[PDB]
Amino acid sequence: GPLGSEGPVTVVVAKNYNEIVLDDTKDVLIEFYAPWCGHCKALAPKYEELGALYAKSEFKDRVVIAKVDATANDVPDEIQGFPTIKLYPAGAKGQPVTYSGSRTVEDLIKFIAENGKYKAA
Repeated sequence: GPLGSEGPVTVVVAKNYNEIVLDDTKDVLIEFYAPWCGHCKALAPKYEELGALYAKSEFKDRVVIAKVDATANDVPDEIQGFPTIKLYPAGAKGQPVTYSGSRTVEDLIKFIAENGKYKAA
């Protein structure tokens, strides 16, 4: 497949964050991380998994799971720790659902499903 590389979840740089994540055409779940982050290492098996599910199945035209490296790229966003997760719904990108990470796929489903406007579940 042309797009079958490791990264179902759209790794968005700070360059694209305002276009991709801050897009209201779809609900975008963003994860601010660092590659050296042990917390991110616990966020990755959910992110690329759920992200796969979303960006591979019926949601790949809908909610996009995305993530930006908050320490490689200088984000104009707000960090409420070192990493942060923020759901920018397609309708309430002005009041994202700020999170630090539940470390689970379950919560992610529930996340864009309750927090998302599309209710992606």
